[PDB]
Amino acid sequence: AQPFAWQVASLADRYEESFDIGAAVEPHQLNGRQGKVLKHHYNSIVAENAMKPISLQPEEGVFTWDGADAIVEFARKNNMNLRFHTLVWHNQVPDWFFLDEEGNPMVEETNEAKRQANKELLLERLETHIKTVVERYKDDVTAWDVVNEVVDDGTPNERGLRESVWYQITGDEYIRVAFETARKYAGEDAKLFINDYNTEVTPKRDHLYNLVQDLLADGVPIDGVGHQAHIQIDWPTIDEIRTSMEMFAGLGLDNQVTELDVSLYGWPPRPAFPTYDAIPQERFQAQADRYNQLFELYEELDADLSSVTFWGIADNHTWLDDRAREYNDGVGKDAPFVFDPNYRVKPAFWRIID
Ligand SMILES: [Cl-]
Ligand SMILES: [Cl-]
Ligand SMILES: [Cl-]
Ligand SMILES: [Mg+2]
Ligand code: NA
Repeated sequence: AQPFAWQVASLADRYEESFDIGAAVEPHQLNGRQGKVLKHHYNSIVAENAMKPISLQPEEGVFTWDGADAIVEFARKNNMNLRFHTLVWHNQVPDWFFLDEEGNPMVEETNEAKRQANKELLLERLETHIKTVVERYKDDVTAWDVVNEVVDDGTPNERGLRESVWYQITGDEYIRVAFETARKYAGEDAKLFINDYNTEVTPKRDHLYNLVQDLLADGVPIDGVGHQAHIQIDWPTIDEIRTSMEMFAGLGLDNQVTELDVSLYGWPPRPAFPTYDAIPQERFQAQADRYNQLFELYEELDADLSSVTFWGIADNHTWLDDRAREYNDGVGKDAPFVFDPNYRVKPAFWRIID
């Protein structure tokens, strides 16, 4: 039978000269078999949810550090590097941010003098969040997702920027302030990233490229691009992935794969197999081929790639299951990793360990 993850050679060791091997984690997963898999195979972690804005400051001046601290303590204890996800995002972000002093949404304000005041107030609240968070964790964090998903999937404006409440109120200044603030309190050696999904595909990739290129010209301290890599078996192509990483490397930036999962399905993910046992072996064999091709590319580009993080540990826990259920009437199971629900290795593991 396929051996347990702790009975085989380490991914971290295997890719030691190329890049860190990372996993997204939750506080309750830092023990038992998940703990055993992590220690054996990975030298980097990231919080799946515990370090998002709402997970850290649910109300103004009210900080909930426990989940994040637990993850940090596991990292210290096991010599793990640690990505911070994330300082700025349009989801999992508390409502109080975007309310004026009177308690009304800033987006409803029409008087321009007050719109300005709300803009400054929002940027000041953002600065305080980043200041407090960074000062607490700067000694442990080795990479910062400073902003997350600020580029749109389409072209609602000519710069391709996501028109979240952040944009509606501040334009792009929230992005500038995020990076400036991060740099100020984390120090010159901190690695600051802009993280996003579908970084391999146009036009989104070109809007990201342009944004980064424009901000760099104004001295905004961006060190790298986070490629979420929420990908599929045949999409995006290896060449699209290559081209994207080379473009950002050409601007003097680092690349990191931040949230890798290789879904068994398309987008949307229908049809989906209803259970894990119902997934045919041949799907896992196609996934393995894909994984071989992914990690040969990664290893080929290792001069411009410092870290590869999976968005989970093993197939028993993945946000791709939420997505599967969503598009298949509440029923569906994905299986994106190289370890199965019982922490036994999959074909994909053998194809990236060799
Ligand atoms: Cl809220
Ligand atoms: Cl192959
Ligand atoms: Cl095989
Ligand atoms: Mg291989
Ligand atoms: Na590297």
